[PDB]
Amino acid sequence: TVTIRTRKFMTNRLLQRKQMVIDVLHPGKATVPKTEIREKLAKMYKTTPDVIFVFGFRTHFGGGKTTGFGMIYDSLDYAKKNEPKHRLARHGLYEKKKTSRKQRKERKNRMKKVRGTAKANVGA
Amino acid sequence: PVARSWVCRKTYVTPRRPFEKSRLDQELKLIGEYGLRNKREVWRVKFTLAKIRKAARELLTLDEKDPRRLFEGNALLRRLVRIGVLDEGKMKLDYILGLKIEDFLERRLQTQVFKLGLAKSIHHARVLIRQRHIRVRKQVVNIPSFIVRLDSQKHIDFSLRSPYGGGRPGRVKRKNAKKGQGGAG
Amino acid sequence: KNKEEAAEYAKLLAKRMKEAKEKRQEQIAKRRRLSSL
Amino acid sequence: ARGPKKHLKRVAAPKHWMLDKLTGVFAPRPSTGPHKLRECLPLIIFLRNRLKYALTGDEVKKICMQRFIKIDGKVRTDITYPAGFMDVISIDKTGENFRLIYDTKGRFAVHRITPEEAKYKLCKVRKIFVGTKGIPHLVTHDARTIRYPDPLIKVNDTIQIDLETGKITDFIKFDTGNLCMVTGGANLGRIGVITNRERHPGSFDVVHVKDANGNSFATRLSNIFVIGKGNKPWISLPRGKGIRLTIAEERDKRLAAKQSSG
RNA sequence: UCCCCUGCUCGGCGCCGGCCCGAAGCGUUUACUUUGAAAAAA
RNA sequence: UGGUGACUCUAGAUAACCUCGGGCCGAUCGCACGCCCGGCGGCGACGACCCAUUCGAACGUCUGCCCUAUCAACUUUCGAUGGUAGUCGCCGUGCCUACCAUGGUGACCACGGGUGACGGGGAAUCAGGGUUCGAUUCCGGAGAGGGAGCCUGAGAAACGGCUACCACAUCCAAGGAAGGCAGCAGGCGCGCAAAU
RNA sequence: AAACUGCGAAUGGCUCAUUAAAUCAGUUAUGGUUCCUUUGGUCGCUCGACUUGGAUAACUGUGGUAAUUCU
Repeated sequence: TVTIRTRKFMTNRLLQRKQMVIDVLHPGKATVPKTEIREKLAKMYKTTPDVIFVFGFRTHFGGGKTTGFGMIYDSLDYAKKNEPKHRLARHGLYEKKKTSRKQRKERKNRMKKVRGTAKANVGA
Repeated sequence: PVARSWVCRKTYVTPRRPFEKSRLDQELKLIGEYGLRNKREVWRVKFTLAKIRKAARELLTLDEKDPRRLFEGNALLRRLVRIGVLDEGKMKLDYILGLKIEDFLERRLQTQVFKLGLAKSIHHARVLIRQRHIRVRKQVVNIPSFIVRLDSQKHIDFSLRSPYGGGRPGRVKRKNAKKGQGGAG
Repeated sequence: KNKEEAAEYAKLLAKRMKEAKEKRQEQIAKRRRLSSL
Repeated sequence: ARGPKKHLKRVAAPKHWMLDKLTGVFAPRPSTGPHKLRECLPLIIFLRNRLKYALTGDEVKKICMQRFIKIDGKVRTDITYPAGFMDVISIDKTGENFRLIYDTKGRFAVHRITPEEAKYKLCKVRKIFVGTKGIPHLVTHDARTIRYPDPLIKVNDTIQIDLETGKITDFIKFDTGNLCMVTGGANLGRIGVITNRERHPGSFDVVHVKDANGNSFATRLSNIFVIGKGNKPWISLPRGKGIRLTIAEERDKRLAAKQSSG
């Protein structure tokens, strides 16, 4: 029974994207997850639910209102180019290297330790 | 260098005399009459009215037919009318000095709930505000120091998610109904 | 570009010098008029 | 220090850049360009905070690598390129042009212009230089070196250049009774008519400009800018037409607009 | 409340060498009084 | 020719110079391709002696600094003051050399000393006048134990660059080798006093 | 990958020890100098090969010192 309204809707031909501030109405219920929001934005924009990106949902005090942002693309690759990688990882389409910064910095100093082709060998 | 604010100020002032009878009795009477928590709240209201009176005296010091005096006088007069402690007939700058602290305590949310007729006593009004049962224009308030406006006095009502205003029954009612159904079946 | 653009500055400088010379001629003609009257 | 300064803090920025106060520690220092550090508008703050096209500082450099923004008709890939006063910003994709004219307050404001207005740009000459074998040169306020003008060009008068060829079409003589633009200081963005000019030898000269409603003010000679012959301009004015109305009249028109809107 | 009790080389609200007005240039210097410019942000 | 309130300004002509530890006058690269009888072309990147602009930096003008007389006179052929001619410096100039005259500041507090003194935008308190603090996030200055010297580079007397000293200090087959947390965490010492 | 080359490492960060017309603050000048980069100009203006030379990296192999981002 939740409803979605639009605000500050504007398009970017030079970014091939559409930007708007969405308003979420969920009275008597907890905060709706982003997947249902994405599927509803896919419904009212007549779009496949893969280029639909939403972020930043802050809940008001009292329940019933939650202000968020939505991002609407045209195609998959044009969405994949001009996107932050963490939203792609949230959608599951990107994977980053899993190592921590301390061993990277220590391994960089171990490449500093020697010279030559063995610089790649000492870092394993 | 970090990116913070570092801006804050006090909202209350401690009086110079700590122990004398008359002002202690007057503050204690005001605390009892309007159901407030401690002396810091009435000192805060006195501090705000003192700053407003100081600004009004500074505007009345400057001579007539000046742009900044008329601009700030009309701005402060419009704000003080719209907060609900003045009348449109008394639309003058020299009547700001005649105000008292009880007029500022009239527009508090606790006494407005008590005088509207949504609670029995003013302490019942305060423990109704702190309880999150009412709303002001489709949005609940929890703080008893919610100053209201002249156009916002009519729109105050019970919240949707409250058994007093129609909604889901509370914990104790559901516990007693569960106890009754356990004793019946 | 250097040759052609120098050619239009040659034409413009010649026209402006001619205009200044005839203006000075009118000025000394007015000087002779006020000296003769 | 031991060399040139390279970073820039948030509150060290000029007020007309006019950002917030808590989103970071550093502000975008512009790259070196035709304008000064203080009175300029970078591309990053314009695209991020005026047209609201992009939200984040990587998106604007993605735009600049996508080659969609042109300043004075040439594609600029610099993200902190200083686009100052009297500049034309052309976007080839969406098809709109922007010209930076100061409004009634001391800040830059957007001004959507026609493409037929977007092929020219005004300049103010700083000094007249004679070249090697007697070449008359130009020193404009936008660092454009022009060779061989009309010989009537003086120190103070303004010129019109064509963006494609970089040559003078027509010029406006600096005389008493021409339309005025003020750039810098307190009086910034007021449209008036130049009335009196006084010479102070050994110091800065001061002019006196009378507005259309009868208001008069004085500015220095170095901060003057002529935009029109007589009272007829050569560009399109922004909203308000450069009056600097008082805050009481602004309050009156704001409350009238709010009462009419409801 | 407001107009009046500063003088000799060039030129435009206007006329038939004559009237007036306006200007590249000048008039004992100080303090003080009033206005205007510039005087970073927080 | 041109401009400034002001040139020994820019420009014009003449007679030479033009430094081999030496000014310029493209022995570079990518993409898409071509027309016309081997020659002839587009859109860029990198570099370049100069010229202006931009980020500056640097040296100067006028005015404004806490306490102290149990500090009343101070500086000077070991430059203090000025002149002239120069060295050097990126330029002005005792910045420094050679020669001259005896100058320059002060009872309107110079000079000397102290500071539990970084300066300022500021903060507390506040009828009006005032008193105290400002190590502290923004600006400017100074230093990386303390003085001294230097390379590279446009810009450093740089210290997460080098070199000499002393104080301190690591490893060591005793021959030598390697350093500066007033950066982020953390340890010792210190102290009423300050975090992963 | 490694390595030669050009660039940036003189920015940022911390502290207040020295310093009392010194620093700094407002107002000025460089018509008494320098200026990486960016922007714009100049780049057949001069009257006399359809592409030149030999060295070095990286690499291979042989080594020393107890030890260094040593060679």
